[PDB]
Amino acid sequence: VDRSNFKTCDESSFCKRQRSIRPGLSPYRALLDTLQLGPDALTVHLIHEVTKVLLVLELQGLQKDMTRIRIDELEPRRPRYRVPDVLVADPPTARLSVSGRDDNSVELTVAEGPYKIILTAQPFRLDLLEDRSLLLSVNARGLMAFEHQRAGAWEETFKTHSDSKPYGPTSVGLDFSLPGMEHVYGIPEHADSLRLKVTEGGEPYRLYNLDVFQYELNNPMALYGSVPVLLAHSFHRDLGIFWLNAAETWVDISSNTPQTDIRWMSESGIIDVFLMLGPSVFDVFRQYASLTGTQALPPLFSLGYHQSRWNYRDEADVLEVDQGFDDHNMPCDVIWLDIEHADGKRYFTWDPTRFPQPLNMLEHLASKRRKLVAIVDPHIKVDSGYRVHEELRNHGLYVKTRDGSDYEGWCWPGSASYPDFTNPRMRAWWSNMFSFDNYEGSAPNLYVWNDMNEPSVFNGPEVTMLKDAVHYGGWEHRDIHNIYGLYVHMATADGLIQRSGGIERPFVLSRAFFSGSQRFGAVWTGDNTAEWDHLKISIPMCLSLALVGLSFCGADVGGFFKNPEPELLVRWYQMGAYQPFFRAHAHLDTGRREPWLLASQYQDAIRDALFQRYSLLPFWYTLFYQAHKEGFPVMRPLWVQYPEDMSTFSIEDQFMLGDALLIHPVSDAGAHGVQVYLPGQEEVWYDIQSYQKHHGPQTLYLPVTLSSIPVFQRGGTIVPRWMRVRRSSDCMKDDPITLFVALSPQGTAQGELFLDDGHTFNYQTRHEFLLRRFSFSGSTLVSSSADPKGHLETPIWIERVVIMGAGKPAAVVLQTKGSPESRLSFQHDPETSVLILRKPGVSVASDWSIHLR
Amino acid sequence: YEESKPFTCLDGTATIPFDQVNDDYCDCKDGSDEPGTAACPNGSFHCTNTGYKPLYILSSRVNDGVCDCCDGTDEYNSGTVCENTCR
Ligand SMILES: COCCCCCCCCCN[C@H]1C[C@](O)(CO)[C@@H](O)[C@H](O)[C@H]1O
Ligand SMILES: [Ca+2]
Ligand SMILES: [Ca+2]
Repeated sequence: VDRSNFKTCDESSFCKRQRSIRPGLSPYRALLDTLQLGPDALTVHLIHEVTKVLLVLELQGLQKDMTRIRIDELEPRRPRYRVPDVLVADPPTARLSVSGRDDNSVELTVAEGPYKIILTAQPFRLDLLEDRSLLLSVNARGLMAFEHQRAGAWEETFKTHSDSKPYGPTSVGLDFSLPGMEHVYGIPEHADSLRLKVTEGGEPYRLYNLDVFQYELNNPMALYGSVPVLLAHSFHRDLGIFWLNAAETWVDISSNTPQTDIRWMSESGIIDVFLMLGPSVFDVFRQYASLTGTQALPPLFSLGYHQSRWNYRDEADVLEVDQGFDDHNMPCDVIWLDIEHADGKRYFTWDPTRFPQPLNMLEHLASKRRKLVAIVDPHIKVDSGYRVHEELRNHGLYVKTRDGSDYEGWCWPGSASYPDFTNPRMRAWWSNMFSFDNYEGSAPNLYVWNDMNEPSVFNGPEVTMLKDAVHYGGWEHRDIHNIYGLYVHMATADGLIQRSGGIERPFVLSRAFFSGSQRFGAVWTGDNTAEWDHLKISIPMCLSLALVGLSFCGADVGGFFKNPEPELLVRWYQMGAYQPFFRAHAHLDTGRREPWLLASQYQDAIRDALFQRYSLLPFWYTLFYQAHKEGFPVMRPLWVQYPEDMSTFSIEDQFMLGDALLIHPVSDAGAHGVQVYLPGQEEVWYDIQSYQKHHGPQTLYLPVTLSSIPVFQRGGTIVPRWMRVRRSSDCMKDDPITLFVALSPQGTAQGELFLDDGHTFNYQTRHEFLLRRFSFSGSTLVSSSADPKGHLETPIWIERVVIMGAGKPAAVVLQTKGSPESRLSFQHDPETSVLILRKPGVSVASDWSIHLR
Repeated sequence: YEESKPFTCLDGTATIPFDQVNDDYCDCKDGSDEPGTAACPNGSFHCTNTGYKPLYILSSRVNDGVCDCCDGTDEYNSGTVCENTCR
């Protein structure tokens, strides 16, 4: 495979320098005479004992039990980069106190305890404790390295590309020790296993947004996005490390009583790291969310099914695809237009022959209550007849080279320039370009796909921009690389909001991403391949993104490259139906694979998967509201829900949605069954197809057929469904709800439901929403408000209750505030212990209770 | 005074009271108790369509906001007003 066009660590000169420093006695030491306790931080000088370089450590305790460590030069020749726009706020601090000291150490207490930080002077070292329990150490292996800005370490070439490297060696690095941790996770994006591997005998994990053609599986090469967040889990605690650096970064992981050591090595910027002390993984989720924000609440339609390919050829094709879904009784919310819809890959334009009347095409889709997504990439064709290019050139908004000319590289339209999305004036220009007057042919049901925003540069080093290109404020491209795509995502999402006057929630899919990208929409795992192992790896890839806050994740259903055999396509639909971002997509040269083109047995299996997804939309929507409000991931590893079950710490052929559904999709050709691990002491699980109850913990052998999607509902949960599947989610969002109550062994259950208009910010600006709590105990099901601030005018009502694990009552009695007591009819299956309550008929906005007598 | 009589599911299977016909809840395995609503997954809605050909549509397209019949009668309580287009 052709990987010589991507640097290994040995070919990255700063990585080679850093990684050659091996564990030993650190030359850095803290000058305790310089110690100062301030309003927000402790500052103390550090010195390299041999070079006498002076650094400043800024140490802070933060509210929510986190620590921030920043290290910069005391007297720098010029400022180092500090990552902007990723933190949503200046983190609230807690007061540090000197609570102990000797000749070689100072002990600090965060607020009034229980967290303590021991600063050792010689050699420099930090220890983080809760009371007397050591949580984590910093520089314990003496791997700290800080190359100060001096007056291929300098000028450097790779392949035929030359980096002038005008500032010389400036790389920074630091190691962390996690006593008691044997399992670490995160730092996407890699086509690798959920539990991260030791790097001792190979390459570090690389974080550098890059476009890797036909990327392969189980390897640590950098892919399109970079989230520098690592989670550590043991039976006893959870911790997170957030390395806030936007430059090329390499991560070494080593194991050693059990202990995992983590080392970060970055090309430039300062050392800026957050330690998130848990103790539970949900505490870590909250800690990280307070720093970088939460998943933007998707408009409801974007949680439906998306039909895409490169490329639908013209307006007639799009309308034939739209009509095909209806003629074959298959739901779909969005049809996508890839780059061939534009005029020669000039974005914001339309091909004058194949898309001459885009407003009319959009009106036809609106009459079917469907949406369209158009692709808009950040490379702008160098073309004096192209108004976008002329405006950006005339206003000086392009990334520049050192000699002051606009950077020019190669992409889809041929020669192209790259707007400087780090410049706030450029982002404002971009957002205004999405106004309905500027983006001619767009309409409120047209949303956006940002691709190639690493940025991809076909004739650039590693298929990206030169390191020494120059951005706003004079920063080099090497300084900002990993947030370029995030800025594209951000400016596009703001454009869709602004064009509506601030009312409509955006939908933007982005390929490249960074910490904070969850605020701006969805991501996907790029150009996968139509093969069974790529189907399998979608779970650990989206799980690794979920753990670091990017909940709106998916992979191309069917695979982007090559033609999937029909059985694989069926299994990929079933897999994708239970993943957050659900889009079929395909390469230009693949055969057409709209789902009604297959033989009827495959069509029926795919239709069944689509129906299951649409029915679960109220559940998906509520999980995403909880992600938006709390920072909790939608798709979850089993170990997040069972932190003490060590046999779950590596599982990646199964996952949870919230705490209620466990999914084990079939991912092998010709499979006759699957082995489902059902966790939980005293837990029960219900097969949602057969209603068969199963106790945990066990590995259940479950026979499957082509139409099987192994899904289990956990005892103690209530899942809301729309059982009336229609052609799109807009058609369903006023329909009645069916509640699926899965009884715990104690005869209890609980769940939530969020409802709003499905597409605006009115839930936030006007508190126009409902959050209901449904709870079952004794023999009574009760609906109450989980947030009284929310009211909503809605016709949604409760048409049905399905209770699993219940005996046959003598009578069923409904009480609603404002109504007389009513009697409900019911059906009971003694074989399955399933109770169906007929037509409660009560508004979802009303308090009510149902009693089984 | 003498009272009236109930409804019987076309597939046999069941017999339900008269007031559970078109009561917006599916009581019949073949969907026959809900010819005029969206309540049954296998039901059908009949569009008389005077001036053109009569048409059956899926029950799921009754009051879905989309005009499925030229006479517009599938949309009677959805906020979509369908003009008669049977020409
Ligand atoms: C014979 O083919 C003509 C030239 C071959 C070039 C092959 C390089 C394919 C990889 C491109 N990936 C992109 C761009 C994209 O293909 C179009 O925008 C999207 O579909 C996709 O999702 C995204 O990741
Ligand atoms: Ca009925
Ligand atoms: Ca209709």
